[PDB]
Amino acid sequence: NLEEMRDERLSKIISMFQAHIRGYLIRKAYKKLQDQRIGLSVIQRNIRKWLVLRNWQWWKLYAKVKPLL
Amino acid sequence: KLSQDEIDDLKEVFELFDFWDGRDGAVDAFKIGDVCRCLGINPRNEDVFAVGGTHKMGEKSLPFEEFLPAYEGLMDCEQGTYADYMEAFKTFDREGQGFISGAELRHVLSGLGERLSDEEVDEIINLTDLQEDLEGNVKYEEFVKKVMTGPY
Amino acid sequence: RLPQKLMQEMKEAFTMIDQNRDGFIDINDLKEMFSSLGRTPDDKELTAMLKEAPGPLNFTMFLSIFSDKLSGTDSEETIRNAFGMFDELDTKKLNIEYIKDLLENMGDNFNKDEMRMTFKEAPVEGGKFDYVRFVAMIKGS
Ligand SMILES: [Ca+2]
Ligand SMILES: [Mg+2]
Repeated sequence: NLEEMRDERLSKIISMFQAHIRGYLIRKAYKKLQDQRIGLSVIQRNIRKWLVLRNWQWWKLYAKVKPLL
Repeated sequence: KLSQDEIDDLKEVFELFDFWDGRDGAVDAFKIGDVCRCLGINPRNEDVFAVGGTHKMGEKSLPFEEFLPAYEGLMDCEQGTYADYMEAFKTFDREGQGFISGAELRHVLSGLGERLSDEEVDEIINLTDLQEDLEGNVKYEEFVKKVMTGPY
Repeated sequence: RLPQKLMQEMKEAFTMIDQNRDGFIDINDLKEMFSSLGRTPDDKELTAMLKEAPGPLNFTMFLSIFSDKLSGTDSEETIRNAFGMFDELDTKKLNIEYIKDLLENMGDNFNKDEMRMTFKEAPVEGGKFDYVRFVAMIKGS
């Protein structure tokens, strides 16, 4: 039984090390995950504004006027 | 036990992950492990399963209140020490000089324990800037330290 | 909400449309502005535009009309960099399957109708969503 215990502990230690790698990978990606969250909010909100406002005559005017300042 | 400082961090992360699976006040049980990883703990897959983690997206979803206790349950998971890691790698070091071949390194990482994908392996070796030498050997002690100390 | 640079823009827009330098936009200002830009709408369309204001169209009224509709909008640049966020190699494109996925299954999900109207006229070629061109389209009709 001392040989089975040894194989199990070695195998657990490796798993813990892989746990450490998994940890590292996620933490590495965190900051980009946050920025992307903002990015995707920008994209969904703006598309949604467009869909509402694109047949509204005031907006059609406003947009032709905006490039002139 | 849990510092309010800590409960705050958990909320921040929880909301990020909530957003990322469809804002609705719940995180997929499959992403349980990753939330906790973001919070700075290193659970084995078997740990996150024991607290309620699922094998695939879409089976179960957790609101924050069901999630908090999952987090508390993993928070005390066993975490490897450097000494443990060196002992483990030493069993593959053929002459005890501190080198292991890159192919062996890949065998232990994707062929043993909770096997990591080829993609995951290539990435940690990339991020840690671990190079092999002309005969394909790497110093496992550098790699172990780089992984342990983290991306920053 | 709502940011200063946007308030400054609405004010500049109000000012140009107000050809009289009235402090009010009236139907003459509108006919004047429209005719400076292209086809001028009939007096019915113009008065209908003006009736959306429950009073004389001064600047605070102009604000009432545009504030809610513009409050969450961002500059072309902000939106292109939002797309850039998912374009690591800066190809200026996105895989059509990728952007559809983000929009529909993550964040504040798009329902089936929002997806339909989004991609009806989107510039997509060879599986590639042209997000720069797409941004131009949602900023300028
Ligand atoms: Ca969610
Ligand atoms: Mg006037």
